[PDB]
Amino acid sequence: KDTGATHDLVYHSKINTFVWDVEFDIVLSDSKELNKCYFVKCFNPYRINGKCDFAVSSIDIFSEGKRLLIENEFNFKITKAVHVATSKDVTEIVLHLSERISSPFPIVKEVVYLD
Amino acid sequence: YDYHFEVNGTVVRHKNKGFGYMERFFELKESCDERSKLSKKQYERFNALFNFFEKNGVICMAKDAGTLNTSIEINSLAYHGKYDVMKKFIEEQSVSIEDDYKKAFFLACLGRWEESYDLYSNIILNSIDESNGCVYYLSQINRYRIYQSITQAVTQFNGLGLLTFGRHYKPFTDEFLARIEREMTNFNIDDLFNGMPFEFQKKYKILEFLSDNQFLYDDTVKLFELTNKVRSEMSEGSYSFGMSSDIVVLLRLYDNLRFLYENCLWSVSFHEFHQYIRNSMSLLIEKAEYERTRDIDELGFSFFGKKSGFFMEYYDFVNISRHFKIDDIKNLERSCSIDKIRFGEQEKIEEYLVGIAEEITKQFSANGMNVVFYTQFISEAKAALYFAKYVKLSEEGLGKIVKALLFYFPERDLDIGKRYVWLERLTKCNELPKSIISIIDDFLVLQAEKHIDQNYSEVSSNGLYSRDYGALIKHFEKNFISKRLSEITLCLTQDKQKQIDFLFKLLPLLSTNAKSHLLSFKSVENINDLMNGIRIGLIDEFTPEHEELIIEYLETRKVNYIVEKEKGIQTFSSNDYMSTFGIWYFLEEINNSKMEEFIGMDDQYDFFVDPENFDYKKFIPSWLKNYNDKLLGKIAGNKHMKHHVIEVLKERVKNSNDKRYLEILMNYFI
Amino acid sequence: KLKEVFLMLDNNVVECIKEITESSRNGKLVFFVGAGVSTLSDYPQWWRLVDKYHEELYGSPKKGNYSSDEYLRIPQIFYNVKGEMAFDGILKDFFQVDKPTNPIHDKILAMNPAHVITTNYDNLIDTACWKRGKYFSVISAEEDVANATSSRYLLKVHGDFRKGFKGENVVLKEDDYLNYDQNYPLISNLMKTIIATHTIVFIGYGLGDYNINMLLNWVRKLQKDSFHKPFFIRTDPSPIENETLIYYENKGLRIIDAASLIDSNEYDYLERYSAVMDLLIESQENKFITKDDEVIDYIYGKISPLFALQYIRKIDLKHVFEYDYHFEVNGTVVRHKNKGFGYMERFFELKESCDERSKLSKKQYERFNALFNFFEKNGVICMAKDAGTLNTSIEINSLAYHGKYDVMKKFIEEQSVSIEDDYKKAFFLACLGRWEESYDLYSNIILNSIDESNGCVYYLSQINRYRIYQSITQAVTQFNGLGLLTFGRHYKPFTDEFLARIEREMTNFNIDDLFNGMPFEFQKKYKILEFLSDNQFLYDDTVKLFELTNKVRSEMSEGSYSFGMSSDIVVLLRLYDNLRFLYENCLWSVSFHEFHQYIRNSMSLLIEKAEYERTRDIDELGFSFFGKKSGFFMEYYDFVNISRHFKIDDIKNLERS
Repeated sequence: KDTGATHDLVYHSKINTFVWDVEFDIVLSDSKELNKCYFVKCFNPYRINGKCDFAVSSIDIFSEGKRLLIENEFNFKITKAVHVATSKDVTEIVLHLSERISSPFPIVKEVVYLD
Repeated sequence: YDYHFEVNGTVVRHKNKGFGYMERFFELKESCDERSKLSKKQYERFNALFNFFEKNGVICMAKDAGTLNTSIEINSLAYHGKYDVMKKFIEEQSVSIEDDYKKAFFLACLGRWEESYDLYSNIILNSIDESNGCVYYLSQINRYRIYQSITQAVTQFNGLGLLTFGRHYKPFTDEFLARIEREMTNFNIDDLFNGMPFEFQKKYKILEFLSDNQFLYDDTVKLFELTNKVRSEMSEGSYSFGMSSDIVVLLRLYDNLRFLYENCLWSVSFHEFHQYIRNSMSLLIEKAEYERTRDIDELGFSFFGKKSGFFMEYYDFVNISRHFKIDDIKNLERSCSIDKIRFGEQEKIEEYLVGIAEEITKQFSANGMNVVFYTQFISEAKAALYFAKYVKLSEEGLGKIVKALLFYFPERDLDIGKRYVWLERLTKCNELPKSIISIIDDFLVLQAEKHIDQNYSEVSSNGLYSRDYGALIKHFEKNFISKRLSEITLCLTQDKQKQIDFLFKLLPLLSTNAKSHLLSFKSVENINDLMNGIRIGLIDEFTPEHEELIIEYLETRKVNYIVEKEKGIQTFSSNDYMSTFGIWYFLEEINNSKMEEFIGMDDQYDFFVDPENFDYKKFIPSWLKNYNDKLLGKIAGNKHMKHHVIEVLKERVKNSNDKRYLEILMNYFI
Repeated sequence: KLKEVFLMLDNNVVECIKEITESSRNGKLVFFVGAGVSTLSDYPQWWRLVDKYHEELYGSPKKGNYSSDEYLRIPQIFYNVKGEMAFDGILKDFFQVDKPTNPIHDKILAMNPAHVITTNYDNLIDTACWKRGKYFSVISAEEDVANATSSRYLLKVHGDFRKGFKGENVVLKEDDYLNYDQNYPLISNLMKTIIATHTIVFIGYGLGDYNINMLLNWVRKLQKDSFHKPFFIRTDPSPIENETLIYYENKGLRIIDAASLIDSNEYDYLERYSAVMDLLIESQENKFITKDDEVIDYIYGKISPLFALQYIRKIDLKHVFEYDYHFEVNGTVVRHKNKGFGYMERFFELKESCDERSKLSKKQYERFNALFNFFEKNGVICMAKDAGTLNTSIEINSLAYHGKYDVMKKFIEEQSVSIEDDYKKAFFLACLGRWEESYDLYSNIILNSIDESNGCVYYLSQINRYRIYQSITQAVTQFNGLGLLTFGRHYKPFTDEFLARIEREMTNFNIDDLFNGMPFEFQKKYKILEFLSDNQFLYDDTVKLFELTNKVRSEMSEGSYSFGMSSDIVVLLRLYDNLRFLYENCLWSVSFHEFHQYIRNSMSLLIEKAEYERTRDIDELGFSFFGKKSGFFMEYYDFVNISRHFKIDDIKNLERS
């Protein structure tokens, strides 16, 4: 549990998320493979939208260092996570935190507060 | 120390054991006959002193005081940002060394630092002979300061500039950077004053502080008075004579600012002055807020309910624009009710903003570009346009500002999303007219044209793209059709897939034939296609056939769920499709009743479809942290679920002491 | 090459460069410039004129070779037999020409001389100073000594041509040389005194010159080993012989020969002028730390004077070493703006290993022990990279901080044995209800500190007595005006005779000039005490607190909870460094209102952040086992800090929030 890589973890309560500098390798729908991905969450409670949009926050997925666009149903199965320190305690920590928190995308790289 | 001179403009005695020469001077000023008594030469000297004191604003004795007024006025082309007038002045031919001094300052302010250094050196060469000790001294100081700024700029550019700029920039050559380093070797500012003639050291001691490493430490330490709490309960106004700390601090700031800008001293550009301005302004605004709150508590809410303890004006606007960053402005806004603080002198502020707009246009429309000037012109421009949300603008000025913001503000410092945020802030105080709608339409057309090339792709830092400009246009004009975008669609072909998507995001702005032709290029065959279309493609109504796909998927998942009960195993999940369908039904978008049969699989689905029979012990409070304004309003309206949500919110706010739950409780549910 | 020059410098050359650079730093340096420097730039040498005169005097041109006396005799004969206007005609014809400066002048100026003394009559150094921007008072005639505009001189002993090209303004024949002491009394006096009270470096003269030897004859009759031997920079094609070297060194000189330093051709004079002028001197303005003992010696030379004080604020150390490093409130040192040998890294390396310490020479292990004790007491641990588990502790030993009034009464009753005891006693009286007994004791200490010392207790006594005088005067204003109502009686704590005397004595005192009047050694040994006379001592701490406040409050508005160390530990560490320093050094600044406002705003931020993190153990912890533990709780030191620096309104403000 104790490590030097948990001194960068921050918890954001407005949206119930963890912000951490990590990179993920993701196997999607058991058929697609992607490496070195991460997410960015934006909090925006007053957006001009319709009845299809009923969320306050929007998520962007990045693969490699390039924006990713997926139209297939985004099934998500973590397989490996890495920190700047590169320690492997993060790989076990991520599953535990994800199990604890119920919100989708528990751990992201940045949070943008638009209001 | 024979007298005290107070920012008010009144003078008082202090440890003077002798004749009252100041009182006598004021008496002579009062009565004309006493002045007639004096001799002729002394009459001329009296006239000179009268002009001097009136210009500096020294009025009279304190006991002889009254309802003294006060107004700030700075005579500087540099303070007001008259870049073109400054350049015209530089281009003329000098007549004095004072003109050269002012001109070298103007050169420093426009980013041309080698010209400034050379002109200061030439002034130093001439002034020692011309016996202008004051100009000689000040030129030495200013040249050392310019050398320091050049030196730090070179390090900054060679360390990180090549990355952010995308290319290594070389504002200064190697010959200049070698020559100055050779000239300024072992030079020490600390012995400059002591090495001057002693007549200078006697007449101009008040300038010694210009050669220190740091000044403004007593000014900063005097800011601790704005943070007192006892004063509201019981305050004497001990500062000066019946003056609160606010006025003293503000007038001290104005004196500092006027002295540094009007004397053409290059210390106005350093980090210490900027920090001092920031700290002063922030503390003043916070104190005004505190006073308003305490007054509302003690007396009725009607007493100072929206009273503004802080009144802003032109000089405050320019000060905040020039010396604050965006993070600092965001702190002053979440700290206090800036929307409750009113702005005055809006015509001069409009002039200043249009000046900013035209300088941006000149800077970036033209191929030529100054580097150091751009970096010292990009922060203030951004701050001014960000803080332009609280002022009222005319239509033509608004159009100039909007055109400059949308077309000429570099993408390196304002991307698509920050452009949208900046633009949308300006519609809060000025309802969108037709002209700006046309400008936004032109911007959308240009960005659509950018997409013919395959490699192009918009990049934003907060997930806002052209879709949002499109929605904003339609927010104020329900019926709007873009004819240029419509004819763009009507010329569209299948292989232009990127344009297919781009214009799909902008469907409502197209015409009837345009949208018919466009929707002819896509169709939905499965639930995944349905959700992709609803997210992107704007499927507005759930066709009868579309709802049948939903039920087929739900029955398939029912069978898989029975087999899962058999399994007792569930690896992981990523996104819930069921909860979205439940919400859509609860919002009255899906009108079928079959899915009610498919109940009892996921808690949120049941909660949204059959609230009355829902077992509320399974409610998860954090669900409420994902819903938006409309959904929370709907949840509050419904009766089967209002009081249970009240109870859970009340249990959370009691225990955790969380502010998001508190705001959800107090904004909608009560 | 230059590396080779620095490497071949013998011990003597290195010591000479050390002394020259140190004296330049102290502001006491002077250059004696000859004619070689002015011939580097083309300028008609005197011998040329000696030729023309000869050609005019005897019809024939120059023959054979000229002796030393002929130089001063042929012009004399020409003046005697022909007249005065021919002498002046030749002078004007040869000398009325403009010539450029050369790099040697720029280097000489870059050395930052205090004065300049020269035997040239050309204005090359004038133009050099006028381009470099330096200001000097030019003295070239008797009338210029009395009416001098500045306090630094450019002294032309033999004259110049700033009043015409007549032969009376200069010294160029035998009559002028004989009657020098009678026509130039004041200039000679000024040059002699400047030589007596400054460090002097000769450039461009060459031994055996009339002037160098004339002055060596003065130093033999006009001195009792009560002077500092001048330096000499010799630039000749061939190395100096040993015999001449010893003969001249014994005769009051310190030679530095450029020919030995580097090799060059016969006629490459500029090369050897530059190889020793500044290519060696300015470049060697840095230290010379290269051994395991010089590190200790240098750090000792810097830290020894601070043994007079009880404690030092860590931030202040940044000034002791001149921005070579950063010293942090948590006890770690971080390199900054140091390009030479890393001596702090070496000091800590020696601290870790015992064998490296055993390598130290005798009489140098005890200095290391002293420095180690100092750095251990003050809380300096190691460099940042090797940081361990840094800890936080509080310990203030002041009897006054803990409010132990009876013990201070007893201490004041007892007899004293040293002036340190009286310093502490004067602090106490003031902390008890006596401004009249403490004022008298401070003045008495100021009297008795005349004996040899650091000058530290004297300076601090002056500051403290001025502050106590301020405190007395303000009470009287609220004693005969407000005190008449507060108690209902005219309380006369001090007599009119006392208040009159203290005012007469403190009428001329200006705390702004107290440090500038101190001996220059004290000003270069205790420059951290300079900030104890103004509002500059609390400037860095208030700028830091104003920033950490805006940061902590933005996080509490966003709803974020970090799982690392607190962001306000720096607020707590700086506050307790300021308290220990002011109470252990017995300073009356502990009573000021701006210090009370600083402690109140620092303590309010810590308690507000402690309340925010106490309720978060339900939001994050309640949603997931994961959470934090670190916090803030009241202890003896925090209770006494709030009780002495907060008003009841200030405490009520925090009790509602």
